[PDB]
Amino acid sequence: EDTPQFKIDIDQEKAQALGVSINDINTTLGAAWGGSYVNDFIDRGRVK
Amino acid sequence: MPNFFIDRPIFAWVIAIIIMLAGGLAILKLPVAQYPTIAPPAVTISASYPGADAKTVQDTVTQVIEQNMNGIDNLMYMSSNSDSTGTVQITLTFESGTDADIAQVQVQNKLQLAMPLLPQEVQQQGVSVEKSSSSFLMVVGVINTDGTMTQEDISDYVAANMKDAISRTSGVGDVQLFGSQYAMRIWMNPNELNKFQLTPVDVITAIKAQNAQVAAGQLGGTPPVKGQQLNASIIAQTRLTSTEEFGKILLKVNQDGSRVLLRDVAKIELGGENYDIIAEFNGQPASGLGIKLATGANALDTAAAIRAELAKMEPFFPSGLKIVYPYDTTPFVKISIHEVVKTLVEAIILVFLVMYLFLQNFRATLIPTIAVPVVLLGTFAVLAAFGFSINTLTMFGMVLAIGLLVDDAIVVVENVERVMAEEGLPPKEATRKSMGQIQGALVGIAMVLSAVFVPMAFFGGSTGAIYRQFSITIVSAMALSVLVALILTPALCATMLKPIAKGDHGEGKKGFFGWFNRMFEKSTHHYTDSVGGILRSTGRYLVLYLIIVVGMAYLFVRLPSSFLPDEDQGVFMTMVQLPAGATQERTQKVLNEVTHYYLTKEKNNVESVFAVNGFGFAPRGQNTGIAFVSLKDWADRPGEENKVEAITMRATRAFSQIKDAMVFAFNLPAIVELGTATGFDFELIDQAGLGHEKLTQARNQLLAEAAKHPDMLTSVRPNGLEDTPQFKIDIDQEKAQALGVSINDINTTLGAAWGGSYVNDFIDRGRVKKVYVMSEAKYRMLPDDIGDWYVRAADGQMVPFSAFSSSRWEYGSPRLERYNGLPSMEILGQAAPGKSTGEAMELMEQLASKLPTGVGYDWTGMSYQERLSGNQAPSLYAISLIVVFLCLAALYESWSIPFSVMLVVPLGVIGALLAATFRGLTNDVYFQVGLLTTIGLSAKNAILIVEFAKDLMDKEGKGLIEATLDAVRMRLRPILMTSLAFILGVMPLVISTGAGSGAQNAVGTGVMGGMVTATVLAIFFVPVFFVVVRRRF
Amino acid sequence: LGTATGFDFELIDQAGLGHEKLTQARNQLLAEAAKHPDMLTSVRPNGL
Amino acid sequence: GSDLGKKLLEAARAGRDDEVRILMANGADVNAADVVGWTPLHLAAYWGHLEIVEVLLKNGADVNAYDTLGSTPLHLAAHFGHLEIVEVLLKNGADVNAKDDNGITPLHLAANRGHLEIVEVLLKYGADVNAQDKFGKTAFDISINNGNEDLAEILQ
Ligand SMILES: CCCCCCCCCCCCO[C@@H]1O[C@H](CO)[C@@H](O[C@H]2O[C@H](CO)[C@@H](O)[C@H](O)[C@H]2O)[C@H](O)[C@H]1O
Ligand SMILES: CCCCCCCCCCCCO[C@@H]1O[C@H](CO)[C@@H](O[C@H]2O[C@H](CO)[C@@H](O)[C@H](O)[C@H]2O)[C@H](O)[C@H]1O
Ligand SMILES: CN(C)c1ccc(O)c2c1C[C@H]1C[C@H]3[C@H](N(C)C)C(O)=C(C(N)=O)C(=O)[C@@]3(O)C(O)=C1C2=O
Ligand SMILES: CCCCCCCCCC(=O)OC[C@H](CO)OC(=O)CCCCCCCCC
Ligand SMILES: CCCCCCCCCCCCCCCCCC
Ligand SMILES: CCCCCCCCCCCCCCC
Ligand SMILES: CCCCCCCCCCCCCCC
Ligand SMILES: CCCCCCCCCC[N+](C)(C)[O-]
Ligand SMILES: CCCCCCCCCC
Ligand SMILES: CCCCCCCCCC
Ligand SMILES: CCCCCC
Ligand SMILES: CCCCCC
Ligand SMILES: [Cl-]
Repeated sequence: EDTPQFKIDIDQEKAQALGVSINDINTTLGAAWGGSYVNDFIDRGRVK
Repeated sequence: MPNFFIDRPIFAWVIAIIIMLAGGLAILKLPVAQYPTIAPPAVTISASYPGADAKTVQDTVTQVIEQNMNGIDNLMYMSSNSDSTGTVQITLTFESGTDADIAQVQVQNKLQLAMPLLPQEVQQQGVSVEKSSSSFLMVVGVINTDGTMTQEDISDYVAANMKDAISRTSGVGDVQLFGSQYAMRIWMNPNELNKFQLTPVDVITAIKAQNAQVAAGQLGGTPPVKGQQLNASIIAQTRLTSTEEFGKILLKVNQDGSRVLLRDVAKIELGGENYDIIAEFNGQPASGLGIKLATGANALDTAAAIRAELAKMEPFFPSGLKIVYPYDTTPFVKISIHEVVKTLVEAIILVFLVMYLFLQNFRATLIPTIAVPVVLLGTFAVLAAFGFSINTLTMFGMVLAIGLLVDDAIVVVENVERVMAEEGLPPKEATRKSMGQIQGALVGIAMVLSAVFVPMAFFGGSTGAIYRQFSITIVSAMALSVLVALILTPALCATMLKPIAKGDHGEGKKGFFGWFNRMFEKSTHHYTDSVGGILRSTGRYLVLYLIIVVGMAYLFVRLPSSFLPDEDQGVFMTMVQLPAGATQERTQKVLNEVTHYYLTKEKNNVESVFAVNGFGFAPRGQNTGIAFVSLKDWADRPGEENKVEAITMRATRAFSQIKDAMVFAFNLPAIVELGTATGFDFELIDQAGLGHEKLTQARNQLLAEAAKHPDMLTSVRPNGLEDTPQFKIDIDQEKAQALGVSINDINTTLGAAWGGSYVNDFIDRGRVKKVYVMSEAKYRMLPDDIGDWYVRAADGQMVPFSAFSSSRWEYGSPRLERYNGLPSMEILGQAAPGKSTGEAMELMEQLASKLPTGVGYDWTGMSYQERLSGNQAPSLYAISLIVVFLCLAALYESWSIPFSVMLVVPLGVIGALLAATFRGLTNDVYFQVGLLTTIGLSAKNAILIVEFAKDLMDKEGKGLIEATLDAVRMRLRPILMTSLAFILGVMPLVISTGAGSGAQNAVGTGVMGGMVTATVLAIFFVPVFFVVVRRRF
Repeated sequence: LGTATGFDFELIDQAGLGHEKLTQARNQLLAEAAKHPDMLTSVRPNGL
Repeated sequence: GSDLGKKLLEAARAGRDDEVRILMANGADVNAADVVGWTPLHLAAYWGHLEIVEVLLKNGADVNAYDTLGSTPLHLAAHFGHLEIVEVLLKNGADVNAKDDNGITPLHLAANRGHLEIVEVLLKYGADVNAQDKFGKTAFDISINNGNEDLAEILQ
């Protein structure tokens, strides 16, 4: 069955007026709510 | 084995039934196409660099890919082109027999790991790896008659609504769109950009930010706070879907607060991905689909299925849109099947009439009427077992074997009828004896014909694959003809035939048959009396034989060599080549004049003209074009005057008056990959980094030397393009750094404006499509427009291009060629009238050896095929002759007697050569396979004469001449019956002037002429051969 | 197929021990094999 | 232009002395120019066809003809290191200080490719050594930037 989707709308003109970059907005929302795969680290000799 | 099946006719019937069912199943399920897969497997690598010149494409894409095409199996040679349209095509040709899927995936895998080395613009566009194929099943034209759509509008509709459904149709392999789906075109204005202190860099930056798919996340995603009730996906920024949204893309907010949108600095519309090609169908805008047939599919079923799908798309078409079929091969293939089925049916009817004319009982006429279809059906089951298709070559392969099939039926039945008439034996005892006389010979014949035809399958390259189609078809039909002759036919004879009283030759009948029997019996005495006279003076006939052998050799050398005869296929191409630097508009005016001609002066012949501006034969550019002409139905074009050849010559002569353009019409080849017989394909190679200009000088030196030998070489020209004037602009690095202007901003501004830039993708009505930024035409036409483009400095000042740039005119290549990873220049040409391909090639090698230091050469395509095909011939001729001799030696138990049979060859060849020479035909494959079947039937006639004669001398202890006269007497009737039936059988093929007549004439003419002489001479000469050979040894 | 009666042995780090511990474990095995000349001959590492 | 004007442009470029000879006898337009404004003498000078350069000048070819970007045959001959043609053009009254639209002279182009013999011939016929392009650069400024120490000494 069709699922409900939470549509968030970034006003880029207002963001530009307040001197906030769109890349920083996209990353902040993306990283926080979605989780962001940054890079790899070595856990007990294995890449994770 | 015949004895076994004479006593077991039901078993013989069971075998015939099983053969007919297997063949009946084969006919239903066998693939159908015009021609089979002939050309060696080839893989093409295609890449697009938007706004890139030939040298840019070569030195960033072509060379990088070429250097990485290593560790791939069964590669023969590699060739590439890099042109000024921003296109590179690298073709990798593989050994004949290579798995084309394995070839492609290996090439494709080596490219994948070389992708990170290519420019990001080329990585973005992609690099297509496809299996190279020229043969289309049909071309579906899509036009708009009410002038409410452009070619871009139609191309988008076909891509969205038609293409996918056609790709899913039963039997459809690949589908090519003649055009592109819509692209979001941002046509920038430099005056508006400069006014707001903006550049193309800002436009690209804004589009990438405001036309994008942004990943957000989830409400109440894992790991959650326990007690969470809802888990929903968060949707953020998704791609823009309309021109309206792109026009509202915010670029800049001014000091006062007014907004600069993208529609303020640019014109925004749905347009073509590129504008190089202008396609017109009778002057109206046109797109289309190039449809190829899938592997092991039925051409006739596929074409029917394609039309069935297009029929149920009709109701959803916009107003004015119409489907047209400028190219379709299935109507030609439909006729090819009908004409071949007709020939086989007529042949069976002709045998029935001949069988009744001589034997004069309906029971005798049934045995061939059963046997021949059983063999034909059995042949289809064997083709299916070999994995063959019902194609032009395999169909005419069975037409050429009719003579051999019919003879097996006649020889078995006729011999029983004689034995009964001469001895008064009952059918069964007569059949046992009749088979006893011929069964050993029929097996010997099977091995001799195997020795002739089987080695023809072991030629390499394209021509070898063509010869392999005729070889396996004829050998299979021949093999089954002898099995049926040793199993079914004897059983039918013994059970169906009516007994003849000893001495009854039908001389005591009344009416036509009374007269005929008395006429023929009298004519047989005249014949044996004549042979008696010939065998008293053999010396003068040995001399006449050497005149025939010399006359044959002479006519062979004189007859011009070809591959396959050109057909009227209801279409022909017209080439349009304008000089260097000629614009798209100039080329369109020539094309409009070419189209206007065909619709005015050939209105009774021409149905449509498909004018394509921006695409030639090999080259691309604004100065090249092609007009694909489609003719009316064959029935509406009566006589030679309204045929492709007559129209071609008429059009080419009319277009020689056109100024500042090289225009001419010509017929399509039967198979494009073969090229031309006598035609050669030469590669001039830079072997020591000499450079483009020095290889050009070396090319001009070779071309000039080739021109001094018109006796040997004809039309020796380059396949590529000449250097053209190009606008060199130098960016002053010091001035750019002094003004605080970055080189990335400069090269982006120039590249994006003048060349066009593929930014990112948008979604048009649920379909992902490209976004292109480019200058509005009028601001990127002339060198003066360079100064109108401004780039923003670090301090905010707008600097014109003139401030930090300087330009000049220079010459450079609009198309750079490479061969096996080295700079090359392809040279086409052909041997002069009377001269062989080999001689012409030897002179080109001699001329090539006198060129400057570090300039090598190589032979490619048909020339590469011709060399490796020619080196085998001597071995395959030798093996054939040796195994034929050895087989006859086993049959006759003699090292000498076999010569009396093998001396027959020229008797059939001279007749074929005279007929071909007189009618003005060529030494094509149909003629060549025709010689072998003509040689085959005459050899069989000689084998039964020599067998009967030898057996009479061995068994009944008769003298050499007595045995020879008694043999040729017995063999006269069956030889005449076969000849009369077969010559009348191929008479329709000779006189044919319809569709597919070119191949029919080639098959018919050589066979009829050959059969006439083979029949007439052999009955007189085979007696001489046997006597002379026996006397000597 | 290999030399008449040669063997190709692999020592594995099964529990994320690390390079140093695997070296010590290797050195231990080499020292143990060294005092069985009657059975083993020229037992050596195929590494640096 | 004309039909013979096109054939002369092709023949002059290709270096076909015999065809140029017949075209001069038949009266092929020596002042025939392509779309970029290149005369047969421009092409002959570019590709280094000495005899055709001499034959064209005998048949009243404009020695100081300039293309749509203001470049002359002496510019082309001097740039691509054709010493004999540079001498012939200068003897037939080629402007030694001819400036293109960029302010570039035959001396600048010769200095850029390090054609020492040609630079000396231009200076012999009175090439302005202090002549500046649109970026205020002389033939000497090119030699020091290119690192051609032999050339830099000649220009002093
Ligand atoms: C010894 C006695 C044996 C009894 C049989 C006697 C046979 C000869 C007489 C048969 C009676 C009918 O006679 C027959 O008439 C027909 C019809 O005109 C002729 O017709 C036939 O021969 C003529 C030439 O004569 C051909 O041009 C024609 O194509 C053919 O049909 C026969 O030549 C003739 O033989
Ligand atoms: C180039 C195209 C033409 C080539 C065709 C060749 C084969 C077809 C023609 C058949 C001719 C055979 O015709 C036959 O010729 C021989 C000649 O040796 C004649 O034979 C004659 O000369 C011989 C030799 O002196 C005598 O022994 C004999 O008594 C006498 O009749 C026959 O009486 C005649 O019936
Ligand atoms: C040569 N060819 C069969 C035809 C014939 C008629 C046509 O009307 C066209 C073509 C080639 C196709 C190729 C396509 C290609 N593609 C499949 C989108 C393509 O990438 C290009 C290109 N130059 O990159 C086209 O010109 C092209 O868009 C195009 O305009 C064509 C086109 O309009
Ligand atoms: C009875 C002995 C017959 C000997 C002839 C056998 C020829 C078979 C050669 C072969 O295998 O290739 C077939 C070839 C395919 O290119 O087709 C051909 O080229 C047709 C051959 C016609 C001429 C035969 C030679 C007679 C001249 C005196
Ligand atoms: C019973 C009749 C069938 C026999 C046909 C088999 C012949 C096979 C062909 C072998 C090809 C040999 C090629 C040799 C080329 C070497 C060049 C010097
Ligand atoms: C492919 C042709 C091979 C021919 C081989 C030569 C045969 C010579 C015949 C000799 C006959 C011997 C007669 C009895 C003494
Ligand atoms: C290519 C090798 C095989 C050639 C065919 C061999 C034919 C042998 C003929 C032998 C004649 C023997 C005569 C006996 C007097
Ligand atoms: C192997 C070459 C083919 C030779 C075939 C000749 C078969 C002769 C058989 C004669 N026969 C035994 C039936 O009497
Ligand atoms: C429609 C497909 C079945 C019929 C194909 C015709 C086969 C005839 C070959 C002689
Ligand atoms: C001298 C000419 C004799 C011709 C005899 C041939 C008769 C053949 C008829 C089948
Ligand atoms: C002698 C038996 C022959 C039949 C086998 C097919
Ligand atoms: C054509 C493929 C199937 C053949 C049946 C043996
Ligand atoms: Cl180069």
